[PDB]
Amino acid sequence: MEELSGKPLSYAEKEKLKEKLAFLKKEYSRTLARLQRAKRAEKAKNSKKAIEDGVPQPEALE
Amino acid sequence: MEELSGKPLSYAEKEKLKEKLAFLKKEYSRTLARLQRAKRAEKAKNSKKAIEDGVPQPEALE
Repeated sequence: MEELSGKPLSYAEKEKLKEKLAFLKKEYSRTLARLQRAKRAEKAKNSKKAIEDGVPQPEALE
Repeated sequence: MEELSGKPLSYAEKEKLKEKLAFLKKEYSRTLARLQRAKRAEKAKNSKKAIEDGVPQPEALE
């Protein structure tokens, strides 16, 4: 994948390019949407709970 | 490509997401730009030509 400024893009190069633009576009809209619903709303920010769970030894270097 | 609801994205999930948005964004601008300069201008489509450039045999081996 070398950025070569010269020869025109071929048919197949245009195909992979237009589906590139549409792929990154459709995912951008969806994944940015959910990113905003996470960070802006803060509905499930993980408030300071009772840390007493089934927590094991993180490493235990003797 | 999974879809986990309830709790939001983690710190590292937000990191990979924001760099995702910025990655696809910067490339989109650049690669769409050159796509337009190719197709709209038509400065070089490689016009109608003779096959005499040392054309390879399609299946003339047998």
